[PDB]
Amino acid sequence: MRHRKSGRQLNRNSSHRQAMFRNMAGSLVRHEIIKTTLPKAKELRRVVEPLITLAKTDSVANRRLAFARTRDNEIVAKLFNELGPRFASRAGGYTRILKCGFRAGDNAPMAYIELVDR
Amino acid sequence: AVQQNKPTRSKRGMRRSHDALTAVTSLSVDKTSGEKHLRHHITADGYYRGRKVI
Amino acid sequence: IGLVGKKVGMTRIFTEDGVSIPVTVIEVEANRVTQVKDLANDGYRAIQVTTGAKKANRVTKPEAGHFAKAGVEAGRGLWEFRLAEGEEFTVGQSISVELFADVKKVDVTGTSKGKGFAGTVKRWNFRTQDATHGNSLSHRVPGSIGQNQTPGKVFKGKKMAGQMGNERVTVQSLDVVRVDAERNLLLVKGAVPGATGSDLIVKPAVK
Amino acid sequence: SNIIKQLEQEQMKQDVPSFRPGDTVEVKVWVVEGSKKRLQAFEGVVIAIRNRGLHSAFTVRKISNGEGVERVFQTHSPVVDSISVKRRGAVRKAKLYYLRERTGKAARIKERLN
Amino acid sequence: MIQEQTMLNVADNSGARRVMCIKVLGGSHRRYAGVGDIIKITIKEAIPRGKVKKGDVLKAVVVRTKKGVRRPDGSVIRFDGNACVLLNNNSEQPIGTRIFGPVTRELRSEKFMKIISLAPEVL
RNA sequence: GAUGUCGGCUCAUCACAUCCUGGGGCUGAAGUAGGUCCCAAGGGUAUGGCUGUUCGCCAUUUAAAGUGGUACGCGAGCUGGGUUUAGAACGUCGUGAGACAGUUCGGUCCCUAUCUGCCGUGGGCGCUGGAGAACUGAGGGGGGCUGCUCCUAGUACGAGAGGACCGGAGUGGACGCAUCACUGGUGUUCGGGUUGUCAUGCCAAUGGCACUGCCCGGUAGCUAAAUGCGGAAGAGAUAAGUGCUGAAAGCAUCUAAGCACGAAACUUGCCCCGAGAUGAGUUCUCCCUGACCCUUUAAGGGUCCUGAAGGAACGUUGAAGACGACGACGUUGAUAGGCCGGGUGUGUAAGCGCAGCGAUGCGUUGAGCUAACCGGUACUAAUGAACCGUGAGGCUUAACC
RNA sequence: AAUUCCUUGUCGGGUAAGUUCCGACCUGCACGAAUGGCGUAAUGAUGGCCAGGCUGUCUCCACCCGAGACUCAGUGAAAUU
RNA sequence: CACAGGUGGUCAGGUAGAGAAUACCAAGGCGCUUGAGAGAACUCGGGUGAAGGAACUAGGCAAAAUGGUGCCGUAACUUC
RNA sequence: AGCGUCGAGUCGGCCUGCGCGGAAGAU
RNA sequence: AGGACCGAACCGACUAAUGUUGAAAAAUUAGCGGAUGACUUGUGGCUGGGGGUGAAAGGCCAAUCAAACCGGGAGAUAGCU
Ligand SMILES: [K+]
Ligand SMILES: [K+]
Ligand SMILES: [K+]
Ligand SMILES: [K+]
Ligand SMILES: [K+]
Ligand SMILES: [K+]
Ligand SMILES: [K+]
Ligand SMILES: [K+]
Ligand SMILES: [K+]
Ligand SMILES: [K+]
Ligand SMILES: [K+]
Ligand SMILES: [K+]
Ligand SMILES: [K+]
Ligand SMILES: [K+]
Ligand SMILES: [K+]
Ligand SMILES: [K+]
Ligand SMILES: [K+]
Ligand SMILES: [K+]
Ligand SMILES: [K+]
Ligand SMILES: [K+]
Ligand SMILES: [K+]
Ligand SMILES: [Mg+2]
Ligand SMILES: [Mg+2]
Ligand SMILES: [Mg+2]
Ligand SMILES: [Mg+2]
Ligand SMILES: [Mg+2]
Ligand SMILES: [Mg+2]
Ligand SMILES: [Mg+2]
Ligand SMILES: [Mg+2]
Ligand SMILES: [Mg+2]
Ligand SMILES: [Mg+2]
Ligand SMILES: [Mg+2]
Ligand SMILES: [Mg+2]
Ligand SMILES: [Mg+2]
Ligand SMILES: [Mg+2]
Ligand SMILES: [Mg+2]
Ligand SMILES: [Mg+2]
Ligand SMILES: [Mg+2]
Ligand SMILES: [Mg+2]
Ligand SMILES: [Mg+2]
Ligand SMILES: [Mg+2]
Ligand SMILES: [Mg+2]
Ligand SMILES: [Mg+2]
Ligand SMILES: [Mg+2]
Ligand SMILES: [Mg+2]
Ligand SMILES: [Mg+2]
Ligand SMILES: [Mg+2]
Ligand SMILES: [Mg+2]
Ligand SMILES: [Mg+2]
Ligand SMILES: [Mg+2]
Ligand SMILES: [Mg+2]
Ligand SMILES: [Mg+2]
Ligand SMILES: [Mg+2]
Ligand SMILES: [Mg+2]
Ligand SMILES: [Mg+2]
Ligand SMILES: [Mg+2]
Ligand SMILES: [Mg+2]
Ligand SMILES: [Mg+2]
Ligand SMILES: [Mg+2]
Ligand SMILES: [Mg+2]
Ligand SMILES: [Mg+2]
Ligand SMILES: [Mg+2]
Ligand SMILES: [Mg+2]
Ligand SMILES: [Mg+2]
Ligand SMILES: [Mg+2]
Ligand SMILES: [Mg+2]
Ligand SMILES: [Mg+2]
Ligand SMILES: [Mg+2]
Ligand SMILES: [Mg+2]
Ligand SMILES: [Mg+2]
Ligand SMILES: [Mg+2]
Ligand SMILES: [Mg+2]
Ligand SMILES: [Mg+2]
Ligand SMILES: [Mg+2]
Ligand SMILES: [Mg+2]
Ligand SMILES: [Mg+2]
Ligand SMILES: [Mg+2]
Ligand SMILES: [Mg+2]
Ligand SMILES: [Mg+2]
Ligand SMILES: [Mg+2]
Ligand SMILES: [Mg+2]
Ligand SMILES: [Mg+2]
Ligand SMILES: [Mg+2]
Ligand SMILES: [Mg+2]
Ligand SMILES: [Mg+2]
Ligand SMILES: [Mg+2]
Ligand SMILES: [Mg+2]
Ligand SMILES: [Mg+2]
Ligand SMILES: [Mg+2]
Ligand SMILES: [Mg+2]
Ligand SMILES: [Mg+2]
Ligand SMILES: [Mg+2]
Ligand SMILES: [Mg+2]
Ligand SMILES: [Mg+2]
Repeated sequence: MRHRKSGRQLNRNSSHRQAMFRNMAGSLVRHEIIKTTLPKAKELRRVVEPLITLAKTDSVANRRLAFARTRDNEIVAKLFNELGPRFASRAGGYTRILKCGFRAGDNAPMAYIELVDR
Repeated sequence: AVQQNKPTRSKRGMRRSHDALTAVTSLSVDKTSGEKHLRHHITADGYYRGRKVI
Repeated sequence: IGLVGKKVGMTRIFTEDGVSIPVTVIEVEANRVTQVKDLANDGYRAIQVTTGAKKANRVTKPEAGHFAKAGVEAGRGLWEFRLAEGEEFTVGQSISVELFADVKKVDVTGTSKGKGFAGTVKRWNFRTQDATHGNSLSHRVPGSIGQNQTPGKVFKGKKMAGQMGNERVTVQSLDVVRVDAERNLLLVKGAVPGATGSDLIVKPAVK
Repeated sequence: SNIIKQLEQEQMKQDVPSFRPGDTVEVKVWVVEGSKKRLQAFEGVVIAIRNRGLHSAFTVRKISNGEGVERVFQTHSPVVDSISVKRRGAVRKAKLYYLRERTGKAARIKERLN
Repeated sequence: MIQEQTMLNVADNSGARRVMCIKVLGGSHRRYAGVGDIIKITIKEAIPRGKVKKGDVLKAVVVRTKKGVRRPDGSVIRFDGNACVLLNNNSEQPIGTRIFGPVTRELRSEKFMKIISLAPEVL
């Protein structure tokens, strides 16, 4: 049973998932659009959108908390300097998921995830 | 555990009565480009609900 | 008859004597009689009720007409209650939780929580075999499922793994702790079947 | 949800005094011998608090005639007549289960100066 | 929550110090004795010159448990150890003249009023 | 041209020659408690010490610890202690190789399930126009155990000792179902402490790795040890048994006619499934009211027009789930994510300031952070369509209009 | 008794209860003196027995983390008959 | 077999460490030639567990536990 | 037989036809 | 000093689980023994089938051992299927 539980395991251990979503969150803040599997994209919103929320309030504390959760000062800089101010009036929903069919190699359901004002 | 008797071509076909693939019900027609696409998916030319997305 | 309510959840009532009564809170909103069945037309005596409220668009024309005949707003479903010799109601009459004001004990019927595909340990309280002492791949497995050549088959009703819960369950003779017309509340002592928010049928206790 | 809130709210004692883990509380509880109602004191260290609305509880540890005794009180129960904080303890933790493995000098809690 | 093989401390001056539960009395397949339940015990350790000897088989009433006792408001009382009071096999009256440490109000019947009376505290 | 063999474990299923509970006759049955026989298979029917043991003896329970059948039930379900391979030794026999219905130490247990069966779960078509609901209940399954205490009543009975029937109330054991409010477990998705090391330029602060590095707490969920509930009463027909009236047989006789009673067995009552119940049932509601041609003319085959109710599909999903299925929701929208507020948990972040030689302490500060929770909120994603399903539904006979 | 059939010999010890174990007895079915007798510190992945600690071995299982099992796409066996 | 096996010699960085053990790293090398989902039973490999603590079992099998350095201290018996 | 009375059968063997009890088992 | 002690490499193989159409025709995982010696290892050499070699298990002698393998007598013989 998994009654009321949140989170996908994605055939990973917990350390792998955290690392992967950290790398993928970075990738999305850099490029602003990435293509991934639909369940990875759906999960990425639960990581990314809190980072942008945190970026709305530019403090030293929040920068270190962002750096903790990304380990990339370049990504932290873009969150606080660009995305945080970009999304200031918007109340969540900083990303959108658009389905884009199926991967050639494994028939994985793919999707774009992008920042909404990109 | 293994069969004591060779199953028939009849029984083979009966089991495969459920293996038939289902066609896509219908394709959706984009607002702008007029490209047919899988519903809720972006078009081949990067339109979705009339917007150039990629 | 009974009434259809919703499982709000569980809490407690502290009494003056320092007893903590575990309660299930049942929201029993007005049950509106949609259809009265009788011996002439239907062959048996019953009322069909609805309760709650349904979106105007998700009510189908067949369902909308059934509610329209009664002169009742659409609710979230339809349920029947068999009438005794004494009883009579009319189509459109509302019945409230005050029906239970003098009722001391209730039977509560719900849909039990779904456990999915359950093994024999969980489903039937089978004993596990040895965790150690040489046991090969047979810790929670069922063991023997029959005899030998006599009878050379497994008997029907054999306890095996499969779907558990997500089924109709009655719990009988639960004490009514409180009735509250104002807030549409029936409080019953102890647990009842189903998840929070699930439909419950509450009737006066048969025993 | 909101229904249970209102059912629960009206049973909650409005005069529960403030206390923390490490504090020595005296809990006065009603004790019944047929009809004879009297208050028995239970004084010891608060070792755990469950903050949970009406379902609030706290665990008080004392050594009682050579024997350690924990009582888990239900905070809004009418059984508990009153709670007086006797001393304020200075601990780090929310739960002081480590005191179960300590006696005498080891089990002493530094007073919270405020 | 005492079962066969559970070792209990002794809350009296019978002379026993450690006793082992060898039977939970009062029903077929009965698993557990809690506070107020009579168990069959064997004495594993005794003082030199008590009223009881090591290896004696007799009864006891459980008076303190680590599992503890629930009260009607939902409260719990847990003790740091399991303890019992030795009873005569036939009579089921306490062998000792005194009771050591706290007992609970669960013992208040007609049965265990000597224990209630002799105990330094009832909870 | 192989049907694995003792004992255990797991899971059973049947018989009744009944161990307990239920009913009853006789007693060398006062009561209590026994003895013996009859009825009764509904349910129930020990844990340990020793031994490979079954068994047995022993300890301590229990209302009781039943007897058998089922390949001495069950190794394509587990075990491998016994026993019957190869090693080795003792006693014993034999000149010896070796041997023992002697002993002793050691000694590989394979199989992905095609069919039947069984437990679950779908797809198809049917049920006669199509559709959405609510049902009826043929039939099937589950359940059915029992202690102790108190009252009746120290009453009946008895010389006393002791000590009831019948009836009633409470509280347990075992078992089952549900549930998570409480008490707890878990809680690698929350918070914190800490060892070694590597890194982020360095300090400070953080992250990785070391079983989640090791630990301490703990939210939701799941859950038992937690706490609610259950076994019934009642009804019908009976078993052994007890009778009434009553002849055959002037009498007698429970039986031949007739009538009454009588048990956990039986049929119901309680719970669950259930119209594929092809004998395919019922009730309520909704929907479709065009034209035309062809010909072996018939319950026939097309063209154009039309496309309903509803369904499905797709999407966001769920306390539903292996997959199907089932439930919610799709902008006329709270379906999910986010976001906001709260709660909960952890336990006073960082930064800066202050005290100290310093570790560190204190202030700001119950701070910071906080998952699955609660209340909200259209910010993001749930799209206009398209698709399936049609166009008033056979004949006969009857009744009626 | 690595030997004793009768045999769970008998008595003592340990356990609530000990066909095993330890100590005795001698009634050695069928020990016995280099196919050595009796004893023996130390040693042993050696046989038997007991205790403390320890625990999911068990009472009686619960939850969680991973790999399969399950679904989709690609590839694609087997014994048997 | 592009197979968890087997195969002699040589070289020997940093921090911690008695160490060529072990943990984390450097130089250097690699992620192991099906992937994607889901988060049932059951199996495998692990983590934690209320109360009890060998009651399990042929047998504590397996697991749990102990675990370092210095110092104090240490019995029967003994071939010393 | 029921009982002094009341009014026609009544008593127990033999043989024999057909029945009855004796008669409990495991999907 | 030591067929001394603890413990890696190295050499072994006591226990358990897994695996048993294996990753593997003997392994993997967690534990386990020896680890200056009657130790271990590379290269080459020698012993040949009623023969070898054997700290002895009928062990080993190319995945073969109470008489190796290959070819031959050879279509042995088969009152058996
Ligand atoms: K049987
Ligand atoms: K009798
Ligand atoms: K029976
Ligand atoms: K057989
Ligand atoms: K067997
Ligand atoms: K078989
Ligand atoms: K098997
Ligand atoms: K078959
Ligand atoms: K709970
Ligand atoms: K919990
Ligand atoms: K670190
Ligand atoms: K039907
Ligand atoms: K289903
Ligand atoms: K939302
Ligand atoms: K501070
Ligand atoms: K601070
Ligand atoms: K806080
Ligand atoms: K002998
Ligand atoms: K000799
Ligand atoms: K030894
Ligand atoms: K030869
Ligand atoms: Mg959710
Ligand atoms: Mg995978
Ligand atoms: Mg890690
Ligand atoms: Mg198929
Ligand atoms: Mg479920
Ligand atoms: Mg068991
Ligand atoms: Mg095996
Ligand atoms: Mg296993
Ligand atoms: Mg058959
Ligand atoms: Mg054959
Ligand atoms: Mg009988
Ligand atoms: Mg039966
Ligand atoms: Mg029957
Ligand atoms: Mg019945
Ligand atoms: Mg026995
Ligand atoms: Mg058998
Ligand atoms: Mg049998
Ligand atoms: Mg097997
Ligand atoms: Mg078999
Ligand atoms: Mg054996
Ligand atoms: Mg031999
Ligand atoms: Mg809760
Ligand atoms: Mg807890
Ligand atoms: Mg934890
Ligand atoms: Mg650096
Ligand atoms: Mg630093
Ligand atoms: Mg690294
Ligand atoms: Mg590394
Ligand atoms: Mg850490
Ligand atoms: Mg009855
Ligand atoms: Mg008569
Ligand atoms: Mg009964
Ligand atoms: Mg918040
Ligand atoms: Mg808090
Ligand atoms: Mg921190
Ligand atoms: Mg402060
Ligand atoms: Mg919400
Ligand atoms: Mg729309
Ligand atoms: Mg013998
Ligand atoms: Mg023992
Ligand atoms: Mg003896
Ligand atoms: Mg033993
Ligand atoms: Mg001896
Ligand atoms: Mg000899
Ligand atoms: Mg001689
Ligand atoms: Mg000689
Ligand atoms: Mg490869
Ligand atoms: Mg290789
Ligand atoms: Mg090597
Ligand atoms: Mg080094
Ligand atoms: Mg290393
Ligand atoms: Mg799993
Ligand atoms: Mg563990
Ligand atoms: Mg435990
Ligand atoms: Mg804990
Ligand atoms: Mg514990
Ligand atoms: Mg212990
Ligand atoms: Mg022991
Ligand atoms: Mg044992
Ligand atoms: Mg046993
Ligand atoms: Mg072991
Ligand atoms: Mg271990
Ligand atoms: Mg006859
Ligand atoms: Mg050596
Ligand atoms: Mg070797
Ligand atoms: Mg190894
Ligand atoms: Mg050694
Ligand atoms: Mg060594
Ligand atoms: Mg030999
Ligand atoms: Mg060979
Ligand atoms: Mg030869
Ligand atoms: Mg010849
Ligand atoms: Mg030939």
